[PDB]
Amino acid sequence: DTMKVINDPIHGHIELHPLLVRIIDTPQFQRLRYIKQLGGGYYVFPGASHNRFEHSLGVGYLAGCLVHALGEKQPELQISERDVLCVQIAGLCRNLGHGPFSHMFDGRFIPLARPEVKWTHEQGSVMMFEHLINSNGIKPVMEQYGLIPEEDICFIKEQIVGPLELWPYKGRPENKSFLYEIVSNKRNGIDVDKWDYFARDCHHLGIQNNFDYKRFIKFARVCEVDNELRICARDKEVGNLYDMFHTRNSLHRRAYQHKVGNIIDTMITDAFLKADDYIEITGAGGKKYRISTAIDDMEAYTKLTDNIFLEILYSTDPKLKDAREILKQIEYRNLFKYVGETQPTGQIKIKREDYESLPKEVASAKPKVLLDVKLKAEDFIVDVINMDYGMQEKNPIDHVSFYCKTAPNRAIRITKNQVSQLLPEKFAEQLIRVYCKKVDRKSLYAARQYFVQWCADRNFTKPQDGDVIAPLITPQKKEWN
Amino acid sequence: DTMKVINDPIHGHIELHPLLVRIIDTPQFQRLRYIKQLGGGYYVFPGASHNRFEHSLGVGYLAGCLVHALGEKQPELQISERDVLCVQIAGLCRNLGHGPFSHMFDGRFIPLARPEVKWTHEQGSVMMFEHLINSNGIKPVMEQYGLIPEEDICFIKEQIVGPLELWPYKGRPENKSFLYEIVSNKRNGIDVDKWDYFARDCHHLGIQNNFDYKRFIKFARVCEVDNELRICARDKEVGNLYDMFHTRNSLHRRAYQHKVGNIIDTMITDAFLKADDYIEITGAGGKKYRISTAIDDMEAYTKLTDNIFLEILYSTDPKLKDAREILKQIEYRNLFKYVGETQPTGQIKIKREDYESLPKEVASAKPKVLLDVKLKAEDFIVDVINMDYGMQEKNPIDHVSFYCKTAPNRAIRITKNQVSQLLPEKFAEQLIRVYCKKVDRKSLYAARQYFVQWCADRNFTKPQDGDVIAPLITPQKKEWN
Amino acid sequence: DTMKVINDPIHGHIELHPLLVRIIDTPQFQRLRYIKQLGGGYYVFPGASHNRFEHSLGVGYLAGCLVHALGEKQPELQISERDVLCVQIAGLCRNLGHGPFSHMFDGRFIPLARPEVKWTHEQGSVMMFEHLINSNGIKPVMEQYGLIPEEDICFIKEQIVGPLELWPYKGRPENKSFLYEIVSNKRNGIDVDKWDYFARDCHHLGIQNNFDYKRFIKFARVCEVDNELRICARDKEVGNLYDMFHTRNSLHRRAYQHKVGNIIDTMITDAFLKADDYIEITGAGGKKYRISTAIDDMEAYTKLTDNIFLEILYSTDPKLKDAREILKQIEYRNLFKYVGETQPTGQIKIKREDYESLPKEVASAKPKVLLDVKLKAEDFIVDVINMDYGMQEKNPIDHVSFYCKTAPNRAIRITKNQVSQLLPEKFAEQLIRVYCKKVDRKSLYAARQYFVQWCADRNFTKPQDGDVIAPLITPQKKEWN
Amino acid sequence: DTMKVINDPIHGHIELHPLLVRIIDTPQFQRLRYIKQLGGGYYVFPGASHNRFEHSLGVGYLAGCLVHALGEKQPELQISERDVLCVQIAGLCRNLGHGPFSHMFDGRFIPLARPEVKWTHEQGSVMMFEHLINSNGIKPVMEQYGLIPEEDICFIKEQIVGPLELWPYKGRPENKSFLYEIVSNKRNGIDVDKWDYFARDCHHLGIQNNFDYKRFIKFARVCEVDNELRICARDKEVGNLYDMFHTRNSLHRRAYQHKVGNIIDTMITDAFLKADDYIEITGAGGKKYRISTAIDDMEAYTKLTDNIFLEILYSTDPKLKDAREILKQIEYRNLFKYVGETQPTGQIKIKREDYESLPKEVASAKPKVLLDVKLKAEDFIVDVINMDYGMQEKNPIDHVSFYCKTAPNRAIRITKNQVSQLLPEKFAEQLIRVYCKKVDRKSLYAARQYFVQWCADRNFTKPQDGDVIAPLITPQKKEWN
Ligand SMILES: Nc1ncnc2c1ncn2[C@H]1C[C@H](O)[C@@H](COP(=O)(O)OP(=O)(O)OP(=O)(O)O)O1
Ligand SMILES: Nc1ncnc2c1ncn2[C@H]1C[C@H](O)[C@@H](COP(=O)(O)OP(=O)(O)OP(=O)(O)O)O1
Ligand SMILES: Nc1ncnc2c1ncn2[C@H]1C[C@H](O)[C@@H](COP(=O)(O)OP(=O)(O)OP(=O)(O)O)O1
Ligand SMILES: Nc1ncnc2c1ncn2[C@H]1C[C@H](O)[C@@H](COP(=O)(O)OP(=O)(O)OP(=O)(O)O)O1
Ligand SMILES: [Mg+2]
Ligand SMILES: [Mg+2]
Ligand SMILES: [Mg+2]
Ligand SMILES: [Mg+2]
Repeated sequence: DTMKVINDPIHGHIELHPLLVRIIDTPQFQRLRYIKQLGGGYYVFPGASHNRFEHSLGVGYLAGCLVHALGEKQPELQISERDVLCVQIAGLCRNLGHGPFSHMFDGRFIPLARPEVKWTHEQGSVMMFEHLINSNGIKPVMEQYGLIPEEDICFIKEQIVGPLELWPYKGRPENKSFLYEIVSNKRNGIDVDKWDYFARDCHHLGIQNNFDYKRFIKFARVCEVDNELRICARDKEVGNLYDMFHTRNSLHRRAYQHKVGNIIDTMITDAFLKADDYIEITGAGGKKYRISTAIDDMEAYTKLTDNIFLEILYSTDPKLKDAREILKQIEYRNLFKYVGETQPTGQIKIKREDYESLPKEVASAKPKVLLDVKLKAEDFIVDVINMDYGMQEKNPIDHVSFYCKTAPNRAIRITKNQVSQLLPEKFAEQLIRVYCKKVDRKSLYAARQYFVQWCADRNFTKPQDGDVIAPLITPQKKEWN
Repeated sequence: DTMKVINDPIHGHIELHPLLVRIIDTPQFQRLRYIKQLGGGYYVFPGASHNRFEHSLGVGYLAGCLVHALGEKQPELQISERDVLCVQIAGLCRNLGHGPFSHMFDGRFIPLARPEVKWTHEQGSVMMFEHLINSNGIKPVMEQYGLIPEEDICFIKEQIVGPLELWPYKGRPENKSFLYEIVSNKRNGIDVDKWDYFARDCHHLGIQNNFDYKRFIKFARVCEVDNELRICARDKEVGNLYDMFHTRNSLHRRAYQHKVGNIIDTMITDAFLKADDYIEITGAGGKKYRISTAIDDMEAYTKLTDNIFLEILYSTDPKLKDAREILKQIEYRNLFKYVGETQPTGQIKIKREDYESLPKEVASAKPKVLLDVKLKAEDFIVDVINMDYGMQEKNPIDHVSFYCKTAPNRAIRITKNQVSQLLPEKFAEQLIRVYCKKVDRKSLYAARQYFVQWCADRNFTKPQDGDVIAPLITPQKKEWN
Repeated sequence: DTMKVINDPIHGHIELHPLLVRIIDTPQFQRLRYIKQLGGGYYVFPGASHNRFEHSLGVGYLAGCLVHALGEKQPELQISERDVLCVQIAGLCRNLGHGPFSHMFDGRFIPLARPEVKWTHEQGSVMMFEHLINSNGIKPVMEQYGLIPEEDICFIKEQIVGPLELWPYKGRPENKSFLYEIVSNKRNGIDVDKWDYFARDCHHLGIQNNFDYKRFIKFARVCEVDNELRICARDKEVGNLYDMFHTRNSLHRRAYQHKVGNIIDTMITDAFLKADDYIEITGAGGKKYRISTAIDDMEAYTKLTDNIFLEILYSTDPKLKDAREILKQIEYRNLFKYVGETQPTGQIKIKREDYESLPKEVASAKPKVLLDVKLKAEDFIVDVINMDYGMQEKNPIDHVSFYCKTAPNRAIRITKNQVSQLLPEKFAEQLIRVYCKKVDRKSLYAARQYFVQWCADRNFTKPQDGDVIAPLITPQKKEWN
Repeated sequence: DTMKVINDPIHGHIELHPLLVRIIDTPQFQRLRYIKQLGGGYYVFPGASHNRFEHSLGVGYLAGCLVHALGEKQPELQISERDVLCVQIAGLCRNLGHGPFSHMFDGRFIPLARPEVKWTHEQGSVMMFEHLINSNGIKPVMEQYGLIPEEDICFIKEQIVGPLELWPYKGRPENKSFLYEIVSNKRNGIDVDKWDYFARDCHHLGIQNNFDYKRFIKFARVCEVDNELRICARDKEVGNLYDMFHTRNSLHRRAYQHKVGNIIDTMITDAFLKADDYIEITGAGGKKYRISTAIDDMEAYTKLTDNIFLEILYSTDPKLKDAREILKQIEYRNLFKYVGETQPTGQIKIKREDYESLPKEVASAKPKVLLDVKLKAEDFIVDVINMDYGMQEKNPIDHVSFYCKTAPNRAIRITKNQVSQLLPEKFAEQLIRVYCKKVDRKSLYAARQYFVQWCADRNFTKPQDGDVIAPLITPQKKEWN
């Protein structure tokens, strides 16, 4: 009937139009209350107990903020209330597709359990959105508030995942192009989703966010770039933009890719793999689904949350023992041991199809050290992490358009060399982490010897503690000394 | 085994002694990750996703800080490393006894499901602590780090629950009396648990804390009080102490007793009550327990967490339908409708044995106004809330000892009239919230009529919106104008 | 001449219309950079380095926020861009009249240097506003942006000071009465000026503000209260409002009325008094003024800031010696010693005319103890402090209009007992601080004896440290023991 | 003479040993209350009202924190209470040398006024410190607390300015080498002074700090390196350390070197030059000094603060006409107009001896464009800014020693390529800002043509707005297209 205000620790009092309220008060949306934003990160950062629900509320709020700001500052854009509401709904709903422990599910679990499939949290979000609309009678409420369900549901979906397939969009015409740069910016990655998680994740982790989104919004404009309307930033702000991405990198280095967080996500993925044949999830029309197939039926996926973890933990079934055990070793803090980190040298790169051959390589290394144990390939875990500014090797700032103070409607480009000599020369790199499943003293020592020798063989960078953990090995490599 | 550092958003970097680490990494302790601090409050304040785990870490840390401060400022107290460790353990382990959704369980569920039982989260914390120790072989680790298990375990439990059985404590003699004022203050309720939940709940709820625990600790001393050594505060701080309780009251007014938060706790409690016969929880041996009898076997209670919500939510069994449905309504935001709040006048209390009878009274009122429907007692929920300063009718500051700059070893008392004329004249009051389970507009109108007629009948305070919700009744009461 | 944006630590990025900018970039306004918000409080709280300038920007910002909110919510109020700019301007300029060290000047120095006159900071702000406008050619700029300066300048001045003197305002008609409730609220004291200083002062003091003005703004409406259009709060906000004033009180108890801060403001006031004959302030036509007479000429007052403090401190003129030495003592932290605090009892009220006679009364005590040295009226400082909720003995909440969810246009009233029984009985009280200019040990012992006896004879409250600093005098009362 | 507690918004309740209080409560130290930390920054960031005084308290506090942490974790270092006091004093007093508006004085004014001398705020701090010591009789107090003034005064000065000229320090022997890395780190610039200004400047500016000093402290140790005990950081903190210097750089980009802030500092500097002949500051033996010579007499320097600005602004002296006017043009916000920024390309670098020639080069540029007027050399201001990681062209992390989990007492080194490929390739650069003193539109258009052309001739980087403010010049340069 009427609008609701919600108090958020990050954004303060957020105003929710009744349509948005109808959307969030559904099993499909409330589901996000039971999915950790950072998953295994909670087991390293105890403040990171926040869930995808609150983050979703924040994203919808900020999307509303940005579209409103653009509207008030440039009434010649013809932004309407329909537009604002659709942008807000896309903002609210672009996290609907995340599975248990967030990045754990689409990052590790699904690629292993369903490698024949190409699955993304985006597509999950489109499917869940469809299922929410259809299961909850949302369309007549949309029509009741001035929306046109065909066009606008199309628009929302396109905001979430991109062209559902010349102007490639059917949800909105060319003159409203800029609207697709708010929720998920596929042009340069600068969107309100990032802003919310910067602020929220920082608030919960105990790290401080250094990026000011309100300032960005206040300096944002729509300008014409190559016969298309885009969101441009003031020239002055280029530095801030670089810093924004630097911040993202920082957050990944400190929190999101923390080695123990990662190994915990790994162990949970392993347990889920071992439980997949024995856990059942009741989907549409009584049908039974498993963890790995819940994504085929949205009624089932609706009921796939962090809960499973606990179901495996509290299970009495013998067939779940293995699974139940791995989780139990997480509770006792008996985790796989971190052996080290290294990087490839030069423009050398490691391709994904080769990842699987890596633990065999490590165990196949021959350190000239006397060892009482010999470890095998399956005693090693090798996590390959690609760190980049969101556009592979590309500088995302090269894909931002700027406007100057004398001519607010004339878009310009700014090159890196126009800003600072202290900026990165590369915008992508790989980090290689090696762990050992054997956790006792001797096994760990051996694992370090194998690891450093393997780094030396592949001409990788010298591990930071190399001289300490493998003093009989590091002198061999002239390039290291 | 060496110490570990944990980054907490509230307290920053927290140092954990290896014995504490050993205690934390148990299923009995890690269980607290799956119990929300404010339970139903999360469904009103989406920032409040925090659990009992992180709060527990905070309490342990704060206990450590206070004891260390006391020790270093006053070396004559013979505070030992053993003492510091035991106080830290007490702080860490005093939330182990909480149930699903915390307050909902000891405050609402257990009293209704087992009226004869006398359950407290303190007792549960003691039992769960015993269970942790004996299940994880902590005793030898304790003696490895210099504790004597038989005395120090007693000390810890006494810190949590009070005297198990003229000096009543067996863990420490009178000259260490002050040590029992740190983790759970039975004398005046000024303890580190409060400080942690003020800061933490405020950080998560998005409402802000005005109390400064660090200042308090800075000015904390131990002084002789009536044969005992007791923690005393600098005189100047008296105003800050009253304010502390004020803050507590405030936090209860805005968040913990939010009418809607409370009604959701109520709906969940009702759902658990209707699910109690059908949810089985395996304990020691394989003996099955219920949600309501889990508190009799710690191996089962270890597995009793917020998960039971989702269990009930995800169930399919017809026997669970009623319990499932309720939860589902919560998801759809079909909550019982708030009719209004009122208070009794004079020295007139609603005893507790009188609670159940209240809904009958509301339905028995005669509002001489045409009604589309008649309402019965089962259509009403009457929630009676006791707001106080933690010592019933008493003023806890009267039970605080102070010291002065000129003679910092002399305990004194400070009265209310010595502080301010603007303090509360009373320290305990009752709030009466009335809800109607019937949600339609007719039923709700009627419910407002019954409610205001009821308030008039027993000379309760006029509902704030009385003249607007029931204009045909309020004029019958001349003291309401 | 475009909009400017200023980054504020409290409110983030504030937008400033070119008219506001033009007003701000004048010496009359920039003057505020050189006056401390809390004056001598900076000498107790090193974080309180903030000046009236930033506070002013904040007040203007918040005034804009509130008008914009009201207008966007209720378009039928006919709030014009003109109204918005005028409210903003009044927000910006209502601190123009503050003197050196703010409160020190109008509340201590001026009433002692010019006892004949009634000077307030409001009046100073209207005169300074007039001077700013007239000396900077603002009127045609006001006209350039659609203002009509006769009635609009009248309106701004009225917002600052009240009716210039049935509807007494000439700037805006009765139907816009609510506009007068934003910058300086004469009805209940709830205005945006308070909100800014709560947040700003807390930010700098190292104390946290627990009041949420954004929430209040979000719940504010305009309703008809006795043929008058007035700002009204949502009913359930009532608690927060009590808390608002509570916070004000605590802020005064913890910082603004800090005893050492007050004694430092007293010593500075004294030094200014001893320098008043010798300092020359140049005004219009080259006429010279003193510190106490600069208020008579806005050109001179424009150059009357905290600068004076240093001019005295750095001076070599022997005429200034006395003054100078006082300040030097402050630098050496040789302050008058704090003797103690006490309050009147029953229905006793310390009248202002009596304030002068109190040092004699104290010195005219007769304790009956050993005494080395006798003290005189000269040696004593008696500071009487009036602590209230902004309306003397009245409850400001009784002068707030509320509205209920069910009928947002229908304004109602709410009594204290409709809220809580833990709220204050009285809403005004007096505090009595005694200091001694003789700082040695024997003299201080003396002063303490004198003081306690004086509390006994005038039936005052026993000072908190009574039993320790004067154990030979406390048993003589009765109601103290 | 007891210990004091000060509430600081950044660090909370800081405690101060009475010797520290003795040093603090002097005109020499208290003088810092009247010198703004960021100077002209206040005129761009209104939150930046904070002074050198509170910063100094912060630095002393942090210095004590770090030396205490090291001592507590590593007893074998034999850190004495006396060491702690000396480090706290050095931390407290290392800002004594600062002049009016801080950086404005030592970075701009003195270089222009006194080109024949080499002045630094460090040298000034040592001088001011000696003056403080001698003027306030602190040597006997130092002795009262177990300090040995001959050794310890030298030690403190050495911490402030370096060796007063194998082991070149007289204050402490090699085995206390680490003690010189706390207050002013000449080895790599990682010190507690930076930490405090990071946190404090961020708190006041309204931009957020992402560096965690507490974390660094928790992970710091002392290890042997090249025959001396130095402060080593844990290996895994290397990223954080790089980020520390990024933060610093960022703070300079956004705030400290804000183009308007810098131009305001430049105008104030010019005013001071034009006022230097006429302002008198009386020092020792009533001897008068100029602003430019006050550094030659500590008694005079003690009275050289921000006050001078006001002294110039409030003057009536005809001789101070030209100075006063300039400051007045600051108040009316008639500042020099920012023409633009550029950088040198490649290895090319501008030596300071050439700075004065830069305005000439710009006016002597020949843009092939129509100019309505013609600008000369003195119509241009050219500001050259060196941005570095504090060690000119060197990577400071290459001068950081690290330690590993597995061998805490073994010091190691970590190279840039062992950390990341996304780090800076360069560690110093130059920014060149150009402003125009003539503010009219024609002059300014011309100034842009001149500036851009100058950039082209010098092979400088293209100004970010080049294609807009100078459409005719920019497409003539090949290196830009
Ligand atoms: N006193 C408070 N201070 C700050 N936040 C609050 C306070 N009370 C409630 N909140 C939060 C909780 C919610 O997230 C959000 C809105 O709740 P609330 O204002 O109480 O609406 P409501 O639905 O409970 O009442 P109603 O339906 O009668 O308007 O604000
Ligand atoms: N860069 C960071 N900044 C702030 N907090 C961090 C950072 N990295 C990790 N944390 C947090 C997460 C943990 O709660 C706590 C400890 O993490 P960490 O220092 O990495 O210990 P660790 O156990 O992973 O490594 P190790 O065993 O080698 O000491 O600090
Ligand atoms: N990177 C930044 N982050 C946060 N605040 C900033 C930043 N840069 C400047 N500010 C602040 C300082 C001012 O208070 C306010 C406006 O400064 P700024 O955006 O630089 O406008 P400006 O007047 O200096 O340039 P212009 O006239 O070209 O717009 O924002
Ligand atoms: N209630 C308060 N809350 C927070 N900070 C406070 C409060 N009162 C004072 N402060 C601050 C101001 C000072 O910087 C610091 C110390 O003040 P305070 O404790 O009152 O010492 P004091 O010197 O005035 O009294 P005393 O000498 O009797 O101990 O704490
Ligand atoms: Mg408690
Ligand atoms: Mg501007
Ligand atoms: Mg006021
Ligand atoms: Mg330095």
